[PDB]
Amino acid sequence: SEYIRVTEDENDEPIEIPSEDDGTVLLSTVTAQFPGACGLRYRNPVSQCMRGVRLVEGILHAPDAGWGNLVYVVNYPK
Repeated sequence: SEYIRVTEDENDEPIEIPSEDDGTVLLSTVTAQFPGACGLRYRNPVSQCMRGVRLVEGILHAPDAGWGNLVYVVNYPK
């Protein structure tokens, strides 16, 4: 039951969005601040490549380590 930081552009200051009590994040929780959003990715700090977040059935799941304080960048389609 944390907040994760989410942004639509890595330079922009992110906003915190609430997780579920189980540590997941609903896609709907994201799309209420980022309408259109279809997913998330984040900059892996060890490789500096982008890394996708798992989404199954409208539910986002944390990286194995947890969400931490990383900045999650929203994906949009097309």
